[PDB]
Amino acid sequence: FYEESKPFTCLDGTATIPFDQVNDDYCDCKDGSDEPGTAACPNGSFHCTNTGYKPLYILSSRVNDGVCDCCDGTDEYNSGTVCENTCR
Ligand SMILES: [Ca+2]
Ligand SMILES: [Ca+2]
Repeated sequence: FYEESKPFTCLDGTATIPFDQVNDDYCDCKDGSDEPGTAACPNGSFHCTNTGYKPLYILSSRVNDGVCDCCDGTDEYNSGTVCENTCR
């Protein structure tokens, strides 16, 4: 058996971490590139896929803040606010 855990490198080259530190809700990269799906980095961005319509990027601090930022509502996945799809 071959152990592939080839690690993640921050898009800014500042650190190399295992992929278990990617979206682990703690900021490990100065550019925020290890936490695209959480609110952990102060300078990160969350991608609103908005399937079928124009995609948007929001501040990471708006992920699970209880406010509906993406028209698809995907920024609110564990906050208690259930967002409706308003892309149309
Ligand atoms: Ca992390
Ligand atoms: Ca939000």
